[PDB]
Amino acid sequence: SKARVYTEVNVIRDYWDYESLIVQWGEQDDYEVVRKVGRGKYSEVFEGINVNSKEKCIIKILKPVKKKKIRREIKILQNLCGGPNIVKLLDVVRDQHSKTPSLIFEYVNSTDFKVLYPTLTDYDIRYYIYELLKALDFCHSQGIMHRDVKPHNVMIDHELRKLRLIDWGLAEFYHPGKEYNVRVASRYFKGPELLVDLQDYDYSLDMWSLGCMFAGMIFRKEPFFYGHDNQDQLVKIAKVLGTDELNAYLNKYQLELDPQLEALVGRHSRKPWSKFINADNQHLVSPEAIDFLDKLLRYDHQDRLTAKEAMAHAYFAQVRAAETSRMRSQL
Ligand SMILES: Cc1ccc(-c2csc3ncnc(SCCC(=O)O)c23)cc1
Ligand SMILES: [Cl-]
Repeated sequence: SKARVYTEVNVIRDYWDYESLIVQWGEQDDYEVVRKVGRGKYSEVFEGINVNSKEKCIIKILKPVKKKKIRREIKILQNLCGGPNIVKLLDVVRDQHSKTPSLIFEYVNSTDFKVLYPTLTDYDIRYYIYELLKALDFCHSQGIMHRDVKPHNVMIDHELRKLRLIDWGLAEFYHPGKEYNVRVASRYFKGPELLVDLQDYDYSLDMWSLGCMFAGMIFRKEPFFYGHDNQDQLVKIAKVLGTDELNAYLNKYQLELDPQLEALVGRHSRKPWSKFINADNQHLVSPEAIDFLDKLLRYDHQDRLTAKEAMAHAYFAQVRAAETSRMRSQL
């Protein structure tokens, strides 16, 4: 198993050697903590202030534990800095005596997806998914897998029509043929590759997670695939994509389910995507939307659209045409 795109990025390049990175710490006294805004598995997140500049920022304090993960996240953020719709890392700092490091980010005045997504229109979804594809195409082109794509990690300032892809703490450089930990991403957004222990996965894992978000958006069904645990997650996928396509995916990739998991999966016909249409989401669903979704949510990661191919899909024609018209008028 090898990717259809970008296999040669970390093989024709200190670029991906994050373990040997030496961090250029800034002055911790430059940023002050004002309010806790959330928690992560290894971190706490605060709103802060740049005392010199007086501008708002986000302060992520990472438990001094897990130093190689800290440097992986810093390395990846620095390599992506300036890329389209990637959260900006402003600084890296730490106490001096306590050692504990803090990642300083731009502040996005976001609306939490749980309240925002039910208010999204057809146009909004095409717009914001296109903005997110810009970030994934970019990071994939730099040879980086995000591996935690989900609405929680997509900050949308809806008033500014502004989107940022955040939390690169699980991101990793792609090396063709390398085997990767399959304990990444969040349950509802895990791709089949992870749920059946296919370890030589690639950027297309992010495109499965995107397809999960997109299906949740257009069908107003979050999460779309609602497993009660990691085994039930594959069951819930199988109840949609069908077991025929699964057992052919498994066949193609030399994989065999734990007899106990195989039993849980059972046998299921592929359901048509039209089954998820109802009166309350019909305005978000079009033939193009369904076709795009169908091209993302496929067992075979090799058969999914790449981020670049996705941006070329008909569903985004009006978004591309709007950018083209604006650029023409502004010139
Ligand atoms: C658990 C949590 C809490 C707060 C926020 C957040 C709200 S607005 C906002 N604007 C920019 N960044 C963040 S998080 C720092 C970036 C990262 O972890 O990659 C946030 C994001 C996640
Ligand atoms: Cl602090």
